[PDB]
Amino acid sequence: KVHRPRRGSLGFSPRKRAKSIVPRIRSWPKETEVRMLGFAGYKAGMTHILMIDDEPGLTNGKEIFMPVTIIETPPLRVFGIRAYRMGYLGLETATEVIVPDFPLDNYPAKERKGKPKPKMTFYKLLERRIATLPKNYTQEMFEQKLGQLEDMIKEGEIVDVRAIVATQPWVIKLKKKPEVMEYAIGGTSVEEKFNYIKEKLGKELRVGEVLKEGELLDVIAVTKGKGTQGPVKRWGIKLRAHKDSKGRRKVGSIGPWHPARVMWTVPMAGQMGFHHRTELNKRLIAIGENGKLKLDENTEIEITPKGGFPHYGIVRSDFMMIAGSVPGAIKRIIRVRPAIRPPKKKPPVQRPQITYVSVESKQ
Amino acid sequence: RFGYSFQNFDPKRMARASARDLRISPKLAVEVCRELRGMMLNDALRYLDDVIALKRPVPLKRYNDSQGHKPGKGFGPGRYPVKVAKAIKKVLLNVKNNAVQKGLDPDKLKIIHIAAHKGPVLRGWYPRAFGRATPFNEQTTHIEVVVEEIR
Amino acid sequence: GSGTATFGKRNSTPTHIRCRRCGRVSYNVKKGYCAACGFGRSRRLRKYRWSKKWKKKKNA
Amino acid sequence: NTLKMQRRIAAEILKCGENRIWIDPERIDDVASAITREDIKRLIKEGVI
Amino acid sequence: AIKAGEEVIFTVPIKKIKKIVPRWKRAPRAVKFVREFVARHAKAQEVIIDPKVNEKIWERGIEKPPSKLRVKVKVEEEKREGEETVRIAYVTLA
RNA sequence: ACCGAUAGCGAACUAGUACCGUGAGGGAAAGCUGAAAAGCACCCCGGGAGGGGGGUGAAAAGAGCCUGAAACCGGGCGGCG
RNA sequence: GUAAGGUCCGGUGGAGCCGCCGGUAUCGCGGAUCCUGCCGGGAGUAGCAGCGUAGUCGGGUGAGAAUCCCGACCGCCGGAG
RNA sequence: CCGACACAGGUGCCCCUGGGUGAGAAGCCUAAGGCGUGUCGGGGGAAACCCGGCCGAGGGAACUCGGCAAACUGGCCCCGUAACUUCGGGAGAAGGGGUGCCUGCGGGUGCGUAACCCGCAGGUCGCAGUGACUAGGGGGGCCCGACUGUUUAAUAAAAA
RNA sequence: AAUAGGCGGCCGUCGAGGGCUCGGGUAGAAGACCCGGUUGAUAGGGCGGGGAUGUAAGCGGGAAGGGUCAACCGACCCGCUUAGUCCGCCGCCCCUAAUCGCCCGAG
Ligand SMILES: [Zn+2]
Repeated sequence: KVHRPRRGSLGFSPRKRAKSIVPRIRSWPKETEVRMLGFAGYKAGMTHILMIDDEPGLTNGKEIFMPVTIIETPPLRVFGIRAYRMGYLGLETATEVIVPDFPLDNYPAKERKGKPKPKMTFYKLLERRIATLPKNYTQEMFEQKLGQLEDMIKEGEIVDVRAIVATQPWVIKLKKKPEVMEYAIGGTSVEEKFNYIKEKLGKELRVGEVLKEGELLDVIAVTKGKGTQGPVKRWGIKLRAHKDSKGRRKVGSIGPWHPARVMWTVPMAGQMGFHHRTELNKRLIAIGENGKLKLDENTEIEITPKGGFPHYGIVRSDFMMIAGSVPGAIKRIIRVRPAIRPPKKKPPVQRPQITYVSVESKQ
Repeated sequence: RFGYSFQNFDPKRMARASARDLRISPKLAVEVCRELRGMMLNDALRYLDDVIALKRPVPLKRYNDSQGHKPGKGFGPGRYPVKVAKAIKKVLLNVKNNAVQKGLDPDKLKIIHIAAHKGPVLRGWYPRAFGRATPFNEQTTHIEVVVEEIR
Repeated sequence: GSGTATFGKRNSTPTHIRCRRCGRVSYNVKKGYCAACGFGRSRRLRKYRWSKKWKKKKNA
Repeated sequence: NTLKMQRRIAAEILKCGENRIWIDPERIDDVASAITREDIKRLIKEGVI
Repeated sequence: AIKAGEEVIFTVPIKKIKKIVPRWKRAPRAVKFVREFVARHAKAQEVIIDPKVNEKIWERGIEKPPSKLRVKVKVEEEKREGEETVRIAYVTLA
């Protein structure tokens, strides 16, 4: 008989709707330097640039076209510290401490006709995600809880520590409900990690402070949804003979006589898209500040194309320009981590030479 | 029919009503009566009004083939038997009138028993292909209700 | 053909009509005789001992 | 109360199709009351039909 | 809120229903959309659409109703039959 | 010393009746209130059908009428769940 | 009573019925893709599209109106609808 | 009316058909006449899939038993038409050019600048002028039957 | 995951946390998921930006020619005119509607 590879891959089954619209990171890289291992942003749109290639290959030193994706990256708020001990079958959280309520200043309040400014505060936007926050939680209580956690670390029951951070869509005026994420910290010593998280508890983190230009990353997000799709589109089966009187976009035979059952491997219709996916080795071309990209120390250009990004507003905060495309619809929350399985001859860790940036109307 | 399936009816604390030969669906009548059972009379009337107005789905627990779910908790198959609700509202009002004329207080009546039965079948035929004539029948419903004044 | 479509061509003259003698609708109008009693073709009634309809008429 | 009688008789009187007959929407009560050809003729002369 | 006896100008965006119904099912759908939109934006229990408005919507056949419509809405109170005070919103052209 | 309403003639009854086939011809189903209609006067609800009171009757046997089995369906009760 | 079954107690029913002996018989039901009648799961599911996709807005009637009536607008056949 | 039916069949297409385009009783639009009863309605980026329809870059039968299905051509005027032949045909072989609108002239029959046809010159617009509708794709070999015609009503229309 | 897990927080021994209803798709066959809901820019509306076609109607002039070689008719061209029409994209403005209301809930 004639052989051929099977239609589609079995390594992404079941092809079901993602458990949570907020992506989860299962594995983290091993880095000596002490820093947060990743960041979060919102997908804005796509554009292209012309750059002198510095990555190894045939096209080295020659100007090349390059598509890039824009992620708006408002600063994250570090508002929790969590500790992990070693359980019987794996890591188990031992304790977790969140900072007490503090006033919120970066809220873009508007003065409407009547009434004063809303005068928002933390624990008020966070309620939209948690809905059950501490009451009468004071600085002394927080200090004693931190001391207890530090004493536990000193005793040595703690094998890991991680940071609880929150997004701030309100500063960019996207929405108000924040997304809470848990991030591992690079390094080796739990004491160093604890000090690093503690010094930033209740404060802000910037992608400029976290990541490095020209480094490889992995992008995690939930892909665009397609609804129910037949096998032709879901798995890539071949259309049946044009003379078929019972349809063309269906599998011919769903199994032999024996086994007397339908094998799970037979392509079939179902959910397509909205899957949790990870893309490896995506280069971080640039990091821009306040929606502006600096080219030659005397030229700066607004990254927003004329008329704005389609189905998106205007980039007003820090942002990331990455090579290639990324999963997720527009405005999706995108997580990025340092390269987990990078190649051996990596590109230099520095911004490339960008000769042109496209800001023409993309609509 | 004339009789009732209730056992301990007395003419002092209870009031009863019935309807016979209703051109409605006995299955949906049973499903609605299941929820109507054990409820205050006014609350049941409001529930039937909501069902008629299409604001509250009636859950299905026995006869629910090829029925889509509904928003909210407990759904699950549900639908809106408007015809059955309208038919049963008349019986509820009739029993309310019976209690009032007997002297009970409508505001304290609780539906302690309510049931639906399949009645006589009205027959007809529908022509089909290849010379076959096939049954085409209307199933009628009997409804019985008795309420008690709580004190 | 031979079925439903052909059954629509029954709008011509009926083969049999009422008979002045026996009162049945069996009088062959084109041939001028009755297929039940033989009126117009025989002076005597059409009776056969293998036929039971004339006995059915009188419950005999 | 369905004025098919009146419409057809008016059409026959006026020698036109039944779709060319106009009945006053504000006098349908009188149109229904008129039950004979003479009453329909009176309505036609008056202008209801 | 709109009080009884006052007239307001509304711009109904009929286009929003164009691509959710078959092309030959667009004029009556636009009529329904106008009715629902007027009811929602006037908080009226019932709405009366003028024959002139209906003709304007049906001007270009059953498949091409206007993308946008400009109407005048006038609210009135019935308070008849004892069923509360139902609000009647009258819709006119322009 | 026949049958007792799916039995006995096909027909216990408006039965070779209704109905099927152009025709010759073929040919059903269908009995029972009560002793006497005494066949529910009046009242409330309902568009109506009818429902609830109240009356008749030794007994509703309530005309959809002697008895009212089983299959099947709905409610309560006891057990599992 | 090993049994085919018999007999007692408690309800409904309103008119016939049985033990023993000796005779008689259309004398004993799970099947025959058995016959007649009734009732189930399939199921509140299929169907109510394809050959001509047709209605909408005010008013009337009426207990009740997408489906009935009048006016306007939009349509279909127009060598036949 | 018949077919068990308010059956998309048959009987009856049995007798008749205003205006425009057009050769036309064609196709399309429309007047009179009729209808909204080829009778269940409402909702929807509300999917997959199925049936009808439109288009599709580069290649052009590599598909398939087999170019099944679809596509190409398509009306009118002019030029120009092969092997073979029973001399009648083949034949609209094949193949090539033109086609709208506007401003005027000339010709036919005509008493008429009435009515219907036939040519000429100029100007001009578009990707496209039989712009919608209507509307052949073509050629070369071989077997069978001369041709028109008839046949298994309901799997065979054929060389029978 | 029948060894049916860990941690922080809130509630209970009237009541935390939810559902229907409301304006919308980062979603979708019904369910479900996601944003917003006066603590507001969710949708509509107004204005502006950015786009898609390709220079609207009206008026003035010209126009192969005709006509008394006048008036007048004339396919088409030129100027007002990057016009006009539309936008299932974006920004600013609470002007309108995100309201009222009902329900479950551990003890
Ligand atoms: Zn005779």
